[PDB]
Amino acid sequence: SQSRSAKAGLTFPVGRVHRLLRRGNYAQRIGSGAPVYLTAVLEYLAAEILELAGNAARDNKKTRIIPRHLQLAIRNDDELNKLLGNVTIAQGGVLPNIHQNLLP
Amino acid sequence: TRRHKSARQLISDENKRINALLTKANKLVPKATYFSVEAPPSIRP
Amino acid sequence: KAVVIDDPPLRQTPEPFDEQSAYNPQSPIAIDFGSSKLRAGFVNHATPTHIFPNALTKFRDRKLNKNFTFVGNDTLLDQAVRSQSRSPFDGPFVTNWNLTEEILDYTFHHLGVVPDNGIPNPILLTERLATVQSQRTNWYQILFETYNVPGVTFGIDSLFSFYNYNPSGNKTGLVISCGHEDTNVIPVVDGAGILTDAKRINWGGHQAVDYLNDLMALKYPYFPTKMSYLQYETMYKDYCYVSRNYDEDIEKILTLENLDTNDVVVEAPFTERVAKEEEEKKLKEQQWRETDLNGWIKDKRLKLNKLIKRRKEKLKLRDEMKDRKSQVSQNRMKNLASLAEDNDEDWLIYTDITQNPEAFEEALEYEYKDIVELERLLLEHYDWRNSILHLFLRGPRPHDSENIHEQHQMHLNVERIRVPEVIFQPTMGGQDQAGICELSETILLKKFGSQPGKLSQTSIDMVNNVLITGGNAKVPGLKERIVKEFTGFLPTGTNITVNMSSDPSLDAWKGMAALARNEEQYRKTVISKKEYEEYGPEYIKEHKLGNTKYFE
Amino acid sequence: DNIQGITKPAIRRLARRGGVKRISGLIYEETRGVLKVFLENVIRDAVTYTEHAKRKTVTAMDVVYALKRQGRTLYGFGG
Amino acid sequence: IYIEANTGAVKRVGRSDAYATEFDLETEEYVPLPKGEVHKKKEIVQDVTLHDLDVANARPQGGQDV
Amino acid sequence: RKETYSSYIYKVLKQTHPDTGISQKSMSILNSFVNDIFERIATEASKLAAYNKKSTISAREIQTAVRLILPGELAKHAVSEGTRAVTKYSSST
Repeated sequence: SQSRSAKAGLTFPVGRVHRLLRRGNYAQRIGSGAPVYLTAVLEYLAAEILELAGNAARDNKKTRIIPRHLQLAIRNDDELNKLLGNVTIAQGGVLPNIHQNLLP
Repeated sequence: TRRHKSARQLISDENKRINALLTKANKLVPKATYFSVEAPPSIRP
Repeated sequence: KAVVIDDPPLRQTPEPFDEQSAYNPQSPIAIDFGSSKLRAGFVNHATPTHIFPNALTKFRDRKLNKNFTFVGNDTLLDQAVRSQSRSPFDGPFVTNWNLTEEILDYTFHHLGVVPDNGIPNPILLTERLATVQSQRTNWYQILFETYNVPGVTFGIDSLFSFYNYNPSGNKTGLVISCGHEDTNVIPVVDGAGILTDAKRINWGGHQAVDYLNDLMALKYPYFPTKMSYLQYETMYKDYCYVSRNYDEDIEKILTLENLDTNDVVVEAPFTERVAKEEEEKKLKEQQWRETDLNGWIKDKRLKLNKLIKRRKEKLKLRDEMKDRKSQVSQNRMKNLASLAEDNDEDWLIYTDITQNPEAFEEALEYEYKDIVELERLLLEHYDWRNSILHLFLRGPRPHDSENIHEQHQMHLNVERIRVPEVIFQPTMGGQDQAGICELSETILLKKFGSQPGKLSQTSIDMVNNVLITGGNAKVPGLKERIVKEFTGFLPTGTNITVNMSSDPSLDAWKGMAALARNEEQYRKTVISKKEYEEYGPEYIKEHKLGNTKYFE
Repeated sequence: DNIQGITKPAIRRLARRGGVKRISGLIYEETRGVLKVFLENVIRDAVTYTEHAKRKTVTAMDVVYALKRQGRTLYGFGG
Repeated sequence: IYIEANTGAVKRVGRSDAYATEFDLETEEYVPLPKGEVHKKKEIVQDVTLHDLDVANARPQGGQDV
Repeated sequence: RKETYSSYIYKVLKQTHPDTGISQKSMSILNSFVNDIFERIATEASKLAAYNKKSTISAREIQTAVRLILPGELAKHAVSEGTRAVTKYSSST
């Protein structure tokens, strides 16, 4: 009939993450609310990152999403930086920071 | 010697006995059981 | 002044027993097996001779190594034996029958009975409305086997109280009973309870005290003392009443003039040139304060007001910077990307765009010191009444956090009328059921051949004989509220009579005594030993005061 | 007197176990602060671990697995 | 509602406040119940002039609505 | 059939920024980020399932793992949205 993603009101797939949880040998039994909970969490995280990336891309006055905008969105935000304080970025650059006494 | 038979499963075996009797009778009408006495939900908001 | 609650005081005199000389083996004996209290006594009296809570302890002595047994009023002797009391009931039903057998042995000993091969007296017993078959099976088994009783009758305590207040046995009325664990509405036609139209709400005194305990736990999450069930029962018994109109009382329950009279406070029980210039400036300021104190005080007040406005603007800026969705954060991101996408002034702008979490705190401390200096210069030359939350916790008085007595205080302002309202609106307690007035309305206006708009004679006789019983009818304002609702939905000119006894918890036993004293209609309800041996435990005696069969 | 349970000889001993010789006279408060944040991280994780286990006392097993989550794993008190 | 027995005029005051929580946001205004009785009776005196009847019977466009 | 999350984050970008495009390196950033979050949350849920002698992973373990992984405001918003999605899915009647 119809998929479970529209049944739970999501755009990310549910059977796909159910499959990836199944033979990923995390456990031999998996409940039914597990893929919809994981799907909603991934929805919110991707939507937040895409919001900040689109704001940075518009802030550059440039109509595509370039990883410099991703770096700006990751490091400008507080707890997104806390979540991603370990991962190195591809083609992102470094936020501009000069220490105060080097200015004469 | 009896099992403990707490209050949650007394309702369960009672309505399963009622359903068994009703399905036997279908293959009748209740008068005053524990579930017909229960108050219906209200019709005002 | 806050009143102090505690545990109820312990009983001193132990429970006595009746003399065995006055016992005769032919009089019946009435037993009211209640979920909250036990009422037993002989038929020839008007009041029961034994009233005690339905409780039992298996007392263990460390020294004598003997399992003791304290039942009822004997459990009201020590705090430790009071706290470990156990009831045979679990919800509206009975689970373990060994406790019931022990309690029945206790109350048979205290009645001065000398038996032989069981009890020779027939018993009178109460039962729940539409009881499970297992319950009556177990009752038949324990009576007719362990006690050798000749006769047993079963009935509902509401119909017993109705028979007590209508001894002719053929009247027509409406019964409302507020029990310990449920509330029932039973219509009575010609003295016979119409059990196909009775209704039940799953709410009683026990759920009400649990509701009050949960509300008090959620209201004061840092209360340092643990409160017991009996203390919450005393607060429920003392300072709870039914409002005349709940829909408009909550609009004015938290005004200041209403909180002066309708607030209860409950106390828990417990046991060189710069220095010369500064000195010259201080001397000039002292000379100006001695010369013109009013103008200097006005200028210092204006400076303090300007400092307070600057501090408020700084706090507003600090709060606005904390919001990621604010326009200030968007402007900060625009300036940051403007330093990251495309001079000494731009260098100073980049220096000024740095994060200042601790610098803002240091500047706020400096501004607070400047405001303190401005207040000192003004001296030299946030209202809790607008806070609904402060009125909700701490009432109409100012609160001291450092007071040890105020740390154990508890206020009852909204909970005096919120707790008893659940029997009228069961959705507040979590039960998806109609209220008392709704069930009475759909009984009186759409049943017994009464179309909505005109009342049949049965409905008129029902309205004219409304009786309120049960132990939970002790709440004030209940009768007036029911009368107001009843005259709300009925046609005009209808006569409404509502009867409530002085003690609505002892009318059931008086109903047993009145039925046993009336010899003629006794024998329609008694079940003999031969009856149980013939038709088995699956047997329902149809009469005007008891249960009916499950089917048609 | 709430935070004042730990005191001057205690953090003098701790700094001496750091092998330092001269301390400052008001290094007190930032050490008290990092003390506070380390404990509230560790027992917040321990409280969540014991909340999911329906165990309303905090056990040793929960806090050593809280540290092993945090990368500061302890040996000897289970594992 | 409001019903006059002699004239037949019908005026809708508004929805009762017992149905105030059927929705969170609504176009309908909510009014309380009458504390009075349903049936009310009163005697009044009317004062008219001959010019009032003259101008009531001599409307040239037609009898307007209430 | 090499499998990737490209279409789904294409639409959830499209419901808020219609006139915006994604580069392929950026496309890979979001794909790797989603897979890393999935791996971290799932291995924490499996560890918490093995904590309590429990052979089944349900929604409560993943809620506890989400409360363990994320920082606080992200955590409370994630459990709010996930609880709303679970109650939407369960009441499919």
